[PDB]
Order: sequence, then structure tokens, then C-alpha cells
Amino acid sequence: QLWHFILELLRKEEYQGVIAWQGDYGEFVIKDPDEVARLWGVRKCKPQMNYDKLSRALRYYYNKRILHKTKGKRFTYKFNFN
DNA sequence: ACCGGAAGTG
DNA sequence: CACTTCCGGT
Repeated sequence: QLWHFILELLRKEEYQGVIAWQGDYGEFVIKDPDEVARLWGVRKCKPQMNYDKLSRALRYYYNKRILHKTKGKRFTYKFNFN
């Protein structure tokens, strides 16, 4: 799953240059959109992956209450731990 | 950047 | 299903 993959990355320091926790409890910011996508596209063997396609995937999680967007902030989503 | 509909995949 | 692909919107 993607939200899995995100968390997989987010509990490893060796990717803080790419993606890390910021602001509130469950908030996280993608520092390098294009790189992340490349890695997810490596993992899913989909070479033609990019943030546009990944970001759509994320928005589908809004209805499913796993994620939502922190408005105003760039590349900043937040998990639904409630 | 960020959204969400729409059609396709295995 | 859980995305990927595409694209015309805000």
C-alpha cells in the first residue's frame, strides 16, 4: 500500500532529506516530491511514476479518512489518528 | 499546486 | 479493490 510506504520512509532518518514529520501530531511534509515518486515508482516497478500521479493516489485517501491536506502549507498532508 | 471526475489495470 | 493514467478544471 502507499500510506504504508510513506510511513516505511517516515520512520527512517536516512530519508529526512526527502520526507519528514513537521507541525502538528500526524503532519508530514515532502521535501523532494520528484524523488519520493521515483522511489514509489521503483517499489511498484512503475518507472513512469511522478508526484502528479502519486498526489492523485493521496487525494483518494481523503474519502477513506487515512489522510487529508493541511491547507496553505505546500506538500503537507496529515494522518487521521482519531 | 491542488482538486476530482473518468476510464483502465491485474 | 488500490491504485495508474490522463486531464480539464480552481
